[PDB]
Amino acid sequence: QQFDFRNSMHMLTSNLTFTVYSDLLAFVSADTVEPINAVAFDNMRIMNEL
Amino acid sequence: LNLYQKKMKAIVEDFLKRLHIFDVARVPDDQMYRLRDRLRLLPVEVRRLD
Repeated sequence: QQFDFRNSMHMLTSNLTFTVYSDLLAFVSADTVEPINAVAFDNMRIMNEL
Repeated sequence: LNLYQKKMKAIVEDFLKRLHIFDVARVPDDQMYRLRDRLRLLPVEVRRLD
């Protein structure tokens, strides 16, 4: 093929400046009550024989 | 008093002890609870209660 400039010159649509994140989750801050205080769907208290 | 945290495995222990003969450490948690289960239904004494 012969070469024709015009037709080979294309413009470019590119976004600009990301920052890609993996793992995710991590951003989650989470603690836990003290075991002696649990509950199931029940809501009364899992493990309740003092 | 809502003491949901003064796990009663406590009182029973002392109780039994105070009537020597019984090798406390050498007696499971089970029976113990059941022991509470019956105690619970017991009336206090004017003195105590009052």
